[PDB]
Amino acid sequence: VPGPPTDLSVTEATRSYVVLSWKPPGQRGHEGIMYFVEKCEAGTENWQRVNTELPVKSPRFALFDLAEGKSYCFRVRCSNSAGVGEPSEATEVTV
Amino acid sequence: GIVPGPPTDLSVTEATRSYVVLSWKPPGQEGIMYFVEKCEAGTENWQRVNTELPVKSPRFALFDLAEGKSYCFRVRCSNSAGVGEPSEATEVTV
Repeated sequence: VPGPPTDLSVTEATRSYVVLSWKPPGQRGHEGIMYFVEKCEAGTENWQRVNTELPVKSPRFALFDLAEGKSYCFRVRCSNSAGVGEPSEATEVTV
Repeated sequence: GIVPGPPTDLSVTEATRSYVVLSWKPPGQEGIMYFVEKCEAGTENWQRVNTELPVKSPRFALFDLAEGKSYCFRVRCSNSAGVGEPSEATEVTV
């Protein structure tokens, strides 16, 4: 049996969690689908992709510790081997 | 090939709350995993913090602890042999 852990420390911080969710399209393409999430600040008009470690294979996504007091818009597009499709309608959230 | 259509019905929910981060040092003791235990500041009712994945690293975090409540935490190490004795507890107020 192992020994006990030591120097256990617990700290507390206020953070933000944003959860996105959507339905897949009716026109799914010739094969399986993959999702790419894009982000844009309320001020700018600059849509930037949220790059990921893993392919977003489920129609849901989450973001941790977005800047507090800032407002964002999000939109999702689908990707095949054929190409990247047109974006969804955007939805706004304030952190 | 045929490019897919656009997703629909995008919806977003957001929560700002207190985020609790734990960290500890491994004991002087093959593959090991950790079991986290929780109890309110009245340190009587120790409950195991169940996880979706085994805790293989000396760190853990929780994002939805009850605000305004005080908790105590303690960690145990686990081998293929068994589960060892717990660490000293540490308190946090969220």
